[PDB]
Amino acid sequence: YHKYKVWRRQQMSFINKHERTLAIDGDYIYIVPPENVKTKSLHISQVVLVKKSKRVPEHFKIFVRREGQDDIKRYYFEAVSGQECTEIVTRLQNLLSAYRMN
Amino acid sequence: KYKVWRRQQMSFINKHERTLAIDGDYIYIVPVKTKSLHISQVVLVKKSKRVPEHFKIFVRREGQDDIKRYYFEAVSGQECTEIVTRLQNLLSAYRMN
Repeated sequence: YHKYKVWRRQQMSFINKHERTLAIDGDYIYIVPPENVKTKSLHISQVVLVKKSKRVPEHFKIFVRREGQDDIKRYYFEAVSGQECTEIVTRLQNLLSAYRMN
Repeated sequence: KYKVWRRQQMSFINKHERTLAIDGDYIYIVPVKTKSLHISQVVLVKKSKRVPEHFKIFVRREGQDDIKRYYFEAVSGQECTEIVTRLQNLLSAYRMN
């Protein structure tokens, strides 16, 4: 009559949202947590893609290459609002167009 | 300066304690509410090749319903093997005897 002690294993998956500030300074983009992770300082030359989500108006992503790095870092964000999303993506798309013209 | 939220997908395994008991052709998994299986409902029971304490049991309620997949962790690789063996023996005697 041995009953065995066992654990059922259940995959959980969820999406955490961590507050940042995103600042655009000329061709630099600074992605800054308030006060533990480090601030990210990107140059427009590093951005390979920047896109407002088609499903969720408030979502956008910025993909980034760096010089000694194999992979693309893929940074997904949610803006405070659909309108702030479109502003941030447009401003970055225009900086990237301008930079790439050269 | 815009206020934005970095979205980060996080994934992990939640482990829920149960007891597993076998009585004749029935399997009881209890901590939720008690779950009872007949051996005819079991499609497959397999020990992990990577993690010796892990096993899984696949189940079909009725007829040709979609298979449901349950994953479990035992106290030890020995006890995982013992559970897997006992349930395989039962399923085999059911299919053949």
